[PDB]
Parts: sequence; structure tokens; C-alpha cells
Amino acid sequence: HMIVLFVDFDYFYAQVEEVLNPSLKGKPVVVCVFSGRFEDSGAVATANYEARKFGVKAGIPIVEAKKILPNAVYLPMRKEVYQQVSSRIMNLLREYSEKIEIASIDEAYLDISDKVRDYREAYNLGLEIKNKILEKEKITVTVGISKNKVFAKIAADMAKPNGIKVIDDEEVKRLIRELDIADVPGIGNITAEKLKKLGINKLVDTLSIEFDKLKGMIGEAKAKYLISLARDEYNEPIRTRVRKSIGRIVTMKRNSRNLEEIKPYLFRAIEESYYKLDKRIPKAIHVVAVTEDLDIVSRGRTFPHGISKETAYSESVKLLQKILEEDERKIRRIGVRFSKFI
DNA sequence: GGGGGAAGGATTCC
DNA sequence: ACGAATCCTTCCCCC
Ligand SMILES: Nc1nc2c(ncn2[C@H]2C[C@H](O)[C@@H](COP(=O)(O)OP(=O)(O)OP(=O)(O)O)O2)c(=O)[nH]1
Ligand SMILES: [Mg+2]
Ligand SMILES: [Mg+2]
Ligand SMILES: [Mg+2]
Repeated sequence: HMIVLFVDFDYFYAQVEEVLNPSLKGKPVVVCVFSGRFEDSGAVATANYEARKFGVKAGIPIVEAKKILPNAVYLPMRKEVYQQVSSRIMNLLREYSEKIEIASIDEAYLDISDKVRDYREAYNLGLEIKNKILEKEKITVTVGISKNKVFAKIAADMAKPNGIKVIDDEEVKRLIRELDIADVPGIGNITAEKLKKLGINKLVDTLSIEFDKLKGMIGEAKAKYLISLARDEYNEPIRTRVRKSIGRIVTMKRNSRNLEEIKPYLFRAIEESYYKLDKRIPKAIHVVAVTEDLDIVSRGRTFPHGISKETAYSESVKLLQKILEEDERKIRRIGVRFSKFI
């Protein structure tokens, strides 16, 4: 049958940083996202291991990071750089299969069935690539291998960091029975919690529960996903993905509900989006506001034709007035998101 | 009943 | 105390 090779760059934003200024290596590095409300407001996007050991990981506030690691190095996130670096490395991989699916910015799936014969020869294609990237770009990555993508990826979770690990058919079997259901991709907290209830601690526990009861609990897509996966037969292919929407959301120096002080931030959002669209022309537009108590409200609109920048400016204002109208809370973060490209 | 599709919220992290 | 794919629920027009 089939073999998939999953590739995941290690602590990616932090590592492109150690590469551009090697002096940093060995020290605690933290790439931040300074929301600019007050010195050090914002969360951490990621940090190298020489700093993640103390709990400083993606998500925690930068103020909390400084209390733990007062003297670590804090850099702001430079997306475009990390982005052009990922692109280079993605090419490098095509020179191994042109059946490549690019998941996110730091990971890819390769279908190496027509280039390899077995897990012994695959492991080698594996080691070979890491080298081709540690030499060409200087970035270490982890590599997972197995039958379907899910497992290939789970393989990389275990081999992190700078690892490579194969998961052969005997392994699948034991994992389907031993692996913790929460460690299966696409199963965040809200779902693991809903599974505990139904009494499903493992992937296998799904073969002993009335499907229609499962469906109502977590949804049908998840039910079929999990069930087939457990029945040892998940096999979705490696298709090339495309950008389906682009957007930008920004944080205001302070809360508000005054359509006048909000307009500026909103046009910045729209501006940064239309630039980072390029060529592409959207038929749908949405406005998104994050209320004072961290909840999200959104209002959109689809047009029979594409949207001109000038129209974006105008429809964003209506949708924003629709939000402020139907909601009492103050708005904290405001932005836009374009979808349905022609 | 049931397709087709748009809206707005929920969930994930890839 | 910081971008986006996918899916679910709901509403709706129409045959
Ligand atoms: N802004 C922001 N960026 C995030 C967040 N989580 C992940 N990222 C970004 C920055 C990470 O470098 C990039 C790759 O994510 P990974 O999950 O693979 O983690 P990273 O590679 O940082 O560590 P890893 O070696 O995989 O354990 O995704 C987040 O919560 N906020
Ligand atoms: Mg990674
Ligand atoms: Mg990743
Ligand atoms: Mg999980």
C-alpha cells in the first residue's frame, strides 16, 4: 500500500531567528507579538527549547514570560521573513516527490510510494532530506513516516525535536489501542472533554459506541474521521491546498464603541489585506470584532461580483455598524477577512 | 422532503 | 495582554 512522509521544522520562528543572528544560539529565545497596548502586551508565538523548558511557550503573555525568564532574548515576529524561508525549503522538498501537500508554514506531507519500496528505504529518504535542509538552509526538522497522514504526523510528535521515526503496521495497531485520544490531530480540548463523557479514552473505544450517538455528540465529520481511523482505514490523499481567505485583525490602543475612533484601525486592516492579496479578487467580505470580554462577533456579505478596494472601505463600515448595533459590549480587536476569490 | 447556498458561530492548530 | 481551514447549526428560496 501507501507511505507518507511528514516534515515539521523545529520551533520554526525562533530557529529562523537563530540562523539570521547565530550569536543567539544557546540562549533563551522568544518570538513575540507585541499588541502595543502597553510595553510588553501581547502573547508569545514561539520560543526555542533552550527557553521552552521553563514553560515559556506559544500562548502565554509576554509579561508572564519576563517574570519566568527576565533575561531571555525577545524579538518581534517577522512574518514575511519566516514566510520566504519556508517557501525555499518547500521547493527543496519537491525534489523528492511532486505529490506534496503543504499543511501550514512549517510542515509538509510527501507521498513517497513511487520513490520508495519499504520502511527501511523510506527511513533513508528521510535522513537524506533532513541533511538536504540542514545543509542548504541550516534548519533542523523532525520527520515522521507511516501509512496515512494522521499517523505520519503522530510519528513526528514523538520524534521531536530533530528526530525521524517510522510507524509500521504493527505500531499502528498498538497505537489505535494505546495512544491517548487527545493526542490525535484535530482533537483539541472541547472535543477530548466531550469524549471523556462518552467514556472514550482511546481511539479504539469508538468501535464500541452507537455511531448515531457519536454523531450527535461531536459531529459526523469527526465521527467518520475517528471511526475509520480506528478501524485502521483512514486514507485521505495528499492534495495541494490553496489559500481560501486572507485577513488581518488588529488591536486598538484601547477599547471603544465610537465608530469614529474605530474607522482608522479598520482601514489599516483592510489596507494590509488588499496588499497581501495581490492578483486575487474576493467576492466575499467579513468584518470581525473581538469584544472587551474576549468573545468574537462577525458580520459578512457576498457579492455576485468581486470587491474593489473602494467597495471594501464602504461595506466594512456598514457591517461594523451592524455589529455595534446588535451588540452592547465594547470592541477591543477589529479586523477584516476576504474570501471566495474569483 | 430536500437541494443549494449564504450567515454566523464553534473548534483546531496542521 | 496575538491567521485560517473545516465543520455545524440555522435560515431561506424554491420545486
Ligand atoms: N502567533 C502565534 N503563532 C503561533 C502560535 N502557535 C504556533 N505559532 C506559529 C509559530 C511557530 O513557530 C509556528 C510553528 O508551530 P509549531 O506547532 O510547529 O511549533 P514550533 O515549530 O514553534 O515548535 P515545535 O518544534 O513544533 O515543538 O507556528 C500561536 O499560538 N500564536
Ligand atoms: Mg514544528
Ligand atoms: Mg507545525
Ligand atoms: Mg489534542
